[PDB]
Amino acid sequence: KVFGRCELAAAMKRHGLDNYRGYSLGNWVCAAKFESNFNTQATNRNTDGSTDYGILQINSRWWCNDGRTPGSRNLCNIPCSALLSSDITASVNCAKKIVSDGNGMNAWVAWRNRCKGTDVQAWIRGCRL
Ligand SMILES: [Cl-]
Ligand SMILES: [Cl-]
Ligand code: NA
Repeated sequence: KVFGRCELAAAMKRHGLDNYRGYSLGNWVCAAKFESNFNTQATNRNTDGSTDYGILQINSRWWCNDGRTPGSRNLCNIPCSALLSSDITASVNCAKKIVSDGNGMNAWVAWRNRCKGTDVQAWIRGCRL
């Protein structure tokens, strides 16, 4: 599924991401835009052989099991394919654990490089929430 920008903002708000750990909704929409272009089916392989999954590009090195990242962990206790569903619940629940692990949203490179320090409220402008 390829979300509309306001559609995704509304789905994230319902799932408790607005203000989660102090990160307003615009930050999460911004990160999703640049990580996956709002596409739940996005996958990208990393140099170390791990893969990033889903609309927040969660990494199999630490967070999910894809059966092909030797020596990796599965801290979110999920198959990585659950991160590609049209239902964003599993991605959101796992992102909540990531952003709480001490490093906030700096875990998402695109957030650090393209959202941090910008007017992220622009990403939820005009949406009915
Ligand atoms: Cl915001
Ligand atoms: Cl980047
Ligand atoms: Na893993």
